Amino acid sequence: LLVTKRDGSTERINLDKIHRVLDWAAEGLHNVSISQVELRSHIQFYDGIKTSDIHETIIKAAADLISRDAPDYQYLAARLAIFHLRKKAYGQFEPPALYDHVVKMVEMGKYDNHLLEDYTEEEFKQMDTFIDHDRDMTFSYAAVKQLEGKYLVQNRVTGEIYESAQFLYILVAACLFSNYPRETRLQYVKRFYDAVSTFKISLPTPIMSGVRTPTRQFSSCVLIECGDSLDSINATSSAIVKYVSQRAGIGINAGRIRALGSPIRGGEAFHTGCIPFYKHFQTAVKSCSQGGVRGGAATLFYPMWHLEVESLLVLKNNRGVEGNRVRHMDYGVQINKLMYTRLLKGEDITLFSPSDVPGLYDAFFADQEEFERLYTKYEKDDSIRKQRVKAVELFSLMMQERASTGRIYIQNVDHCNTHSPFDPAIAPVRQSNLCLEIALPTKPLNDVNDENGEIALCTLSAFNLGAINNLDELEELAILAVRALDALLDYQDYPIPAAKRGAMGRRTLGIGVINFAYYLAKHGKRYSDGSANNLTHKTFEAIQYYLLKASNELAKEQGACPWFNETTYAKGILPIDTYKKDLDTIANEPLHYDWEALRESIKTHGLRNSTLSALMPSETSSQISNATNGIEPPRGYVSIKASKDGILRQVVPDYEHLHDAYELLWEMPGNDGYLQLVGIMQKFIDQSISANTNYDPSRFPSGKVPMQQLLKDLLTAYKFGVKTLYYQNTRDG
Amino acid sequence: SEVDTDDLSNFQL
Ligand SMILES: Nc1ncnc2c1ncn2[C@@H]1O[C@H](COP(=O)(O)OP(=O)(O)OP(=O)(O)O)[C@@H](O)[C@H]1O
Repeated sequence: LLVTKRDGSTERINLDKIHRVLDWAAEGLHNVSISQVELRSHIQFYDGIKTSDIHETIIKAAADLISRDAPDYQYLAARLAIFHLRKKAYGQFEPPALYDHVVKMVEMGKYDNHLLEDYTEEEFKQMDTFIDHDRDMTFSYAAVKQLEGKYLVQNRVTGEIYESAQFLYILVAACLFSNYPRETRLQYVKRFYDAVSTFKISLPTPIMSGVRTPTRQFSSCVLIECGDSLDSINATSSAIVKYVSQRAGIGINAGRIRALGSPIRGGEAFHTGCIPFYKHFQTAVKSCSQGGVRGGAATLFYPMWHLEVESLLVLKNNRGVEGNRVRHMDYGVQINKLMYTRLLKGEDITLFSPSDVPGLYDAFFADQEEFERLYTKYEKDDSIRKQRVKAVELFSLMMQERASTGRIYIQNVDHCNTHSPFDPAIAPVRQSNLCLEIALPTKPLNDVNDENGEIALCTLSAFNLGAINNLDELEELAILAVRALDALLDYQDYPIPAAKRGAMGRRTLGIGVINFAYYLAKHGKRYSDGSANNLTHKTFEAIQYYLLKASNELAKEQGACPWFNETTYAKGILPIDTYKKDLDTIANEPLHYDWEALRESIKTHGLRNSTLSALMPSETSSQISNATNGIEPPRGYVSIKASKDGILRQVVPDYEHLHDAYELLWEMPGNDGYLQLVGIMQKFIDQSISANTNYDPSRFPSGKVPMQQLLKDLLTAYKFGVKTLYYQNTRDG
Repeated sequence: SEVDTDDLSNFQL
């Protein structure tokens, strides 16, 4: 009895229509009740209830029954959501013709005009044939929520949704392979479209929301290195403002900024310290955030031996004078072998301003022998300003602050340069990014547009280990993933010269996995007992092998990156030659691929991209593919998310059959198992991994995690070559 | 916060 439509015209309620829809969306699901849904939604209907409202109501109805015991409600809700969005975008369930859609969207200025110039209407007709709009039915409610909220092209003021997932994927393919010769262009478009619509390959939010639209901004994270100079400080700051203004994560290395008290100009003026500048980079970072809060993230890096280290380590400590705190940025403490030995031998660590110890800073990242030489030399030399601190004290201080805030990260710089794709002497890795997985060369700017500066970027993607059947599927998947991002590099715009410089110079990519947890469950391994070591070794060898192959194949086609000669890859060196040897004692799986054939092929034809893999975290992308995030174990079987539209629940993949197979985050007795697996993955990974360390207070006497335990785990990670360490989760129930 | 250096000393980096 009485319903209102979209024009605002009444009509009587035919309740079999609704039922039909529910009936349709339930097709194939197990354990869902259409009556349950009907019952819960019919009670909230009323005379003249907008038709849209009816849709929302049954969607929520379905959405509110999501559960571990009835996980198909996810798909029932999803489909209803998909149906509604169809009507919302097209005024009907059936999506328009690809060509008709693109024309319309070009005329409305929602899509890039180049699409119509780059492809012919018959080409668009051809692409349409690749599309499979029923794939929309494979998304899980949470996923549809993500697509609707941050992927699908829409009007943010009015609310209007202008497209559908399949169109998004086809046009992302179309745009990324638009410069291909016509003999293979559409073959690639089709292959990549299938790869992404069947969730084999995940692509970052910026790419997914924008590639197809008129924008050209797609970089999610930047790495700026700051020289010790007002000009460089100013330059750095300017770069950050431009980059956070395009919503990018910032990773800043401010390690050479000389210490407080250091001479300036001679003896005419003494330095003011690093903090004042850190505060300045922090305002730069939050310059485009509501008030000075909402968004804009950064992670600043400094050597453990910096003279102001003890003041830098407590910058997030809340209990402290305002002037001696830079609380809204995460920090990455950089350690090397020598520092750890100081700890183990119960010795001292000497603190030094980088400005007063010629060659130390470079040595630290590029040459450990030379670092050690210089370090001891300057320890003796009494002319050099310095400070002694007890290694245990320093380490404990750092771990304390890491334990309390969770955000004091570690970067093992020796591991970052002895086991990397680059030549430490020519292009060392002296920092990471926001989430501690990127590891690339950087050069300080002396001005925003300085052409001799170098800024690293994150050009990412990921394989879904839950969606491949065998590891040999990664050969085609790696082809597509490498070929699309490489295209992206030429596709997008660079706001700062230095950022283009490194992009074109080295063409560095960072491809990782999502769904690791589910994959291990599928093979009956766990994280904590070492049961997954060899499988992990097997799996990451495939990933790296096929990515290097794809890049090598691409170099043949289009030429290696300009700066390929600064890579160790160029010198015939491979990941399997410089990994951390201790790894041998925790896994015996033998290399299955022909690395030596490849070694030569790389030597001969080079690599298109200087770096190819990087294991980054992933909330969104994982959500769309209903996959456990990146390489982390799930906290629980059902994940809750808040929204204006209600509570969002997502059940881990195949909970039905794998509930006992999973090993949930807090079921692991400690971090060893996991730190082993990260070490194994690092053997083959070009860049770094976002490793986490987790602690449950319940597992310790008096509920207090022992510092001994914290240092033990830190040393473990170093022992197996872990490059960086990100979050520390302390459970708290 | 209690840290034993002897326990850690024998560790092999
Ligand atoms: N007359 C109606 N009575 C009850 N529910 C309706 C009615 N019309 C549409 N709905 C419901 O609203 C949604 C569709 O909204 P919309 O008005 O766009 O549907 P429609 O397909 O155009 O409807 P109709 O069948 O009248 O042509 C579905 O969930 C459907 O069950």
